[PDB]
This record gives sequence, structure tokens and C-alpha cells, in this order.
Amino acid sequence: ELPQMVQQLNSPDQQELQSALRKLSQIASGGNEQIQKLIEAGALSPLVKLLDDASEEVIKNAVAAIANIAAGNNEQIQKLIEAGALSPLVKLLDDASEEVIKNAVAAIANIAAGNNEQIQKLIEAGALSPLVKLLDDASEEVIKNAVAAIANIAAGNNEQIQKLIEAGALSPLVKLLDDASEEVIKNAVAAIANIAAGNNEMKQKLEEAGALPALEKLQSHANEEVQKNAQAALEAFN
Repeated sequence: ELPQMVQQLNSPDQQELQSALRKLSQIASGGNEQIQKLIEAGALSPLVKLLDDASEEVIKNAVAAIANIAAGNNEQIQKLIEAGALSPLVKLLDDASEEVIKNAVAAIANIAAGNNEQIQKLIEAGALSPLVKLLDDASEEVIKNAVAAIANIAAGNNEQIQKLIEAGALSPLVKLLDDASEEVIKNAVAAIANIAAGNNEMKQKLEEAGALPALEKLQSHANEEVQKNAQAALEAFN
């Protein structure tokens, strides 16, 4: 069954391709068990190879599917890295299609929710600079996923945190503390709370970026969850 569907990803017949990516997309949204079947049927390489396809809609749907695989356990994120997903995902961050970028950012956020070695592979694949750029970008949905990726990276090791900072993440993150979106604010606050847990160079860099007044302002944001997160971030500075 699934082997047949995997073969169809490589079919030049466009409605059969679309159909195969359909079903696979469906399975990938099942749990980790479902993802595991896909891994074991060899779906990953052919999926990554679709990220270079002529149709932006195939790219969009192939990337959505990879985003869903990457929401699996750390063994399954590992399998994506070993399929070469990371460099094409990063290339897509300046895709001509905002919908493709949105989904490529979601995939990279998921991967960054993996372990420190998976964060590291993202860094080595050049993810940080384009992500920082997407923090200031015409589309809320792109910004939302981009801060979620930066937050996830900020949960890594102190080496990776210094890389975030050197990529210029701090002032865009401080700006996002005033975003119109509550989802955006909570991920910006999380990122900043992660960075604040690090050294005093890092705490000082945050004060420098203007984090303190921006966090204090959120103590009166309409949503109480936001106030509370903001206060817990202020408390990470001790």
C-alpha cells in the first residue's frame, strides 16, 4: 500500500503525484506511529526531493508534510536531517511564494523543537540569518512561525544562544513584544525568557535591546497569560 504511494511521488503524472502527496500528507498528520510507517516505506528522500519541484503547490504540500513528520519524536526528526531536508528547507525561506515560506518556517520550527544536536544542524544549514529576517515580514502567519522557530532555538545550549544573538535576533524579538498578535507576543516572550536564563553578557545584551520596558508594558496586556509569561521573563533576569 504505502510503498505504492511512495513510488507515485516520483511519477511525472501530476494528478497521481498530487494524489500520492495527498494521502501521504494525510498519514503524516496521524501520530508518530503513522510517521514511522512513512519512514519505513522510504517516503523521506522522495519528499525532500519534491522541494525542488516546478509546481510551487507541490513544494507547498511536500513542505507541509515534512513539517508534520518533524513534529515526531527526536529519532524521526533525525531521519529528516539524514534525508537532507535542512538545506532545501532553508533555501525555501526566500521562495517567491509566501505560502511556501510559511510552511518551510513551520517545518524548521518543528525541527528546532528537537534536541540540541538538531538545533545545531539547523544552525550549520544557515537557518539563523533568514529566520531573523522573517521576524520582520509582511505576513503575520510567517512572523508567528518564525518567532516560534527562534524561541525553539533559544531553548538550546549556550553556544547556540550566542549564535542567535550574533545573528541579530534580540532587537527584532524585543519589537515582537509589541506585536498585534498574542501568539506572536507569547513566543517572543518565551525566546527572551530562554536567553535571560543564560549568562550576564546575555542578560546585558537583552537590557541593551530594550527588553525590560517592553516586558513591563505586557504586564498590562489584555490577556492574563501574556502578563504572567512576561512577569516570569522579568524574573528570569532575577
